[PDB]
Amino acid sequence: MRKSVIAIIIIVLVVLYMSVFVVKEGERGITLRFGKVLRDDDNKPLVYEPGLHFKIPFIETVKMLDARIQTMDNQADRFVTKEKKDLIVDSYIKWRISDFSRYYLATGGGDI
Amino acid sequence: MRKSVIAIIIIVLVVLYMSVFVVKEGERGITLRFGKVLRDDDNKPLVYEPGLHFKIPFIETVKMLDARIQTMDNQADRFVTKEKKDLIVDSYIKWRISDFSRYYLATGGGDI
Amino acid sequence: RVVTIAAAAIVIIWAASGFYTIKEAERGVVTRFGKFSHLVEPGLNWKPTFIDEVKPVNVEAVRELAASGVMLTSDENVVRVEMNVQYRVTNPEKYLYSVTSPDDSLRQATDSALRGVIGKYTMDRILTEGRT
Amino acid sequence: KVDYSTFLQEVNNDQVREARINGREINVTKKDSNRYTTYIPVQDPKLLDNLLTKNVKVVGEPPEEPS
Amino acid sequence: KVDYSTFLQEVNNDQVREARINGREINVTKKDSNRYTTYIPVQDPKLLDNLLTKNVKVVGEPPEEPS
Amino acid sequence: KVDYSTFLQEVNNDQVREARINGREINVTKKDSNRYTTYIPVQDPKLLDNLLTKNVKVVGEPPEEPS
Amino acid sequence: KVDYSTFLQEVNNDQVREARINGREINVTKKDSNRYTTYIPVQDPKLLDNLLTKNVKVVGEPPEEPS
Amino acid sequence: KVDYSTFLQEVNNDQVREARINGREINVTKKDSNRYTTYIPVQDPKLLDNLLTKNVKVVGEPPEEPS
Amino acid sequence: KVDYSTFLQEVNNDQVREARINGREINVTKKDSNRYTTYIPVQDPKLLDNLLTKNVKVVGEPPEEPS
Repeated sequence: MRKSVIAIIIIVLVVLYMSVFVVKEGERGITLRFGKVLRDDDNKPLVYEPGLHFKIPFIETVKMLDARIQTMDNQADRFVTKEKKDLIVDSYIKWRISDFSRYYLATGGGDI
Repeated sequence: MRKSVIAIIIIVLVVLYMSVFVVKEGERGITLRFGKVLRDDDNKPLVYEPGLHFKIPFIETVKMLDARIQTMDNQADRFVTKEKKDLIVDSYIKWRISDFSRYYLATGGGDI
Repeated sequence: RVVTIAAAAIVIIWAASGFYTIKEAERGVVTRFGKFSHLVEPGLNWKPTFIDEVKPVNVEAVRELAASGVMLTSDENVVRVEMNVQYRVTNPEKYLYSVTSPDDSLRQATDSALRGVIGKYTMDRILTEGRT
Repeated sequence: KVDYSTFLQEVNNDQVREARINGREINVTKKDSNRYTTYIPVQDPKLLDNLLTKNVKVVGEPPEEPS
Repeated sequence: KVDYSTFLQEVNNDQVREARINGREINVTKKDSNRYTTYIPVQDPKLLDNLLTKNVKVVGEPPEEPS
Repeated sequence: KVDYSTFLQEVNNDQVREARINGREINVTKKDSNRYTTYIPVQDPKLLDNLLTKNVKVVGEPPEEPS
Repeated sequence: KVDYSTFLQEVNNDQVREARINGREINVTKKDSNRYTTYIPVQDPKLLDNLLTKNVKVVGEPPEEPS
Repeated sequence: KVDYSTFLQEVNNDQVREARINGREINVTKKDSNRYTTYIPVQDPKLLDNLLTKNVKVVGEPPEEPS
Repeated sequence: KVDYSTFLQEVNNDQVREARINGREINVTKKDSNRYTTYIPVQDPKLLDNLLTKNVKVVGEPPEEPS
């Protein structure tokens, strides 16, 4: 009764480690099924808060979407004014992900 | 009863030398705890005068702040007058530390 | 008795690494695995190793940010203007989780601000009078 | 660890106040107290030239002799 | 393997996004997400001059050391 | 197998089909399929530039690390 | 220890008289009899030109072969 | 054995037909059917240029495998 | 023993007759039947060219192969 008892201890610990996954403070994770995503509340994709969550190992996949404001800078480019005066303008935009689910779906594959 | 008595005597002398720390005449010392500073009189940081003081060895840290008037000289630089006349002026300024506590805080690390 | 010895060995390392000292010019930010936990004040604090982590943020040092560029004035003239901006930081809950790269992002805002302001005044004013 | 290219652009933007070089690594502490790290791709003939022209601070370190 | 010469011609066309240099091996990923590798035949001084003028991204690699 | 200077003059007239260089020994591939080997006496800074002047095809090789 | 950048500006300010080069260390002597040290970050070809062009005295040292 | 300075005085007059190149040693074989040897003390960038500009035939040899 | 800066001043006045180069140590014999030793801190490319312009006799030595 030594091999049987020792065997179960080793398999359970490694299985649990794969299942546990944490969500950082400035990050949000969306658990995903085989091809679909997990829903709740009348087909409302669920986003994870910054806490511990459990996923069936090797069946569920998590996509981590940052929630901090992202900065996008634009290089020099030519624009035509009302008097045909060509201008060279450098500008940047600041945006934040509002709907983590929608962004991941619209921008398929969570690509910046 | 020779090793025990002789052992205690020698260690006491070295401990006292480490504990004692003096403040020079043209210097001022503010004793500091691990991360904080020592307070008294309704949280008023205490600065030490030029006399003998005792500090728990290896627990308190002391910052020596000079009290002498400091001289700062300005090299040649270009300034614009009211008639756009560029001038070259060589000037020096003399200042003294008024609040040793504030200077240590403002100029983090007591750097002139 | 051998099992008792093993337990003692693991706990000291947890406490040893757990103990940490934070500088006076820094303010540790203890954070749970995913969640933030609390802001620790200067001195020596303890954090359970492998459970929570501390992030020291320089809340006292005064940094500087010089913003320059060849801006356009209000009289269709060009002026090479340079400025120096001394600043500090505040509670890291905002500074760390408000905008990505707050220092650099602010610099771009400064360039936009500096360009706009210079645009309003004329070259001659900006050189002597506008300075203040 | 940051990229060498952006570091050059950053260097070209007058955004560094202190620079230290050890071996092939680049440990930097800029004016705004920020830090990063980068490694030189290969030996460059004129990199040092542009650096001193813009009045950038640079510091070298001695070699570590083994015991 | 992609010949060293073709990389130069492709650099002139501005069809590469970034590249990683290590030793004399040039691993590179282009604008069309195509990964290929060439080898530097000999030292080329103006290469870095040309690359920077072309605005192509270049990143160095830490000094390899066998632990 | 052939003089180093000869290689240069025949290159000046575009008599090399392709130029693949390894170490300090290079074999040539003439337009008429002839084959021979040349030697490099000393490092030449403009040799690579000279080949690129007449659109000569250059090719690199991997490093031969001892097994 | 002195910084390379601050050393170079002081060199151009005509405030150095002697320099002993032994490896990467330099014993710098100002005109007021003071002493300090400095280390060059990387290979600077124009260093010799700059020093000699400002009437400075350089010195070389033999290698310390182990006895 | 001929001094390096004197070696330049003869090549600058185009009186040498072929010279051996290996390492820094040079075995000269000039136009009078005489042969001798000379050594190059340092690295000089205008050696090959002087040869090619003067249009003198010069070939080197491959290295020797260690014992 | 003389400084390297001083040695250059001597050559510029057409006063050095023969010179020897062994690594980074140099032996000199001026026209006054005198001898001394100098050392080159860093490699200089115009040194050899400048030397030849003044017609300074340069000599080389064979390498010391350990038996």
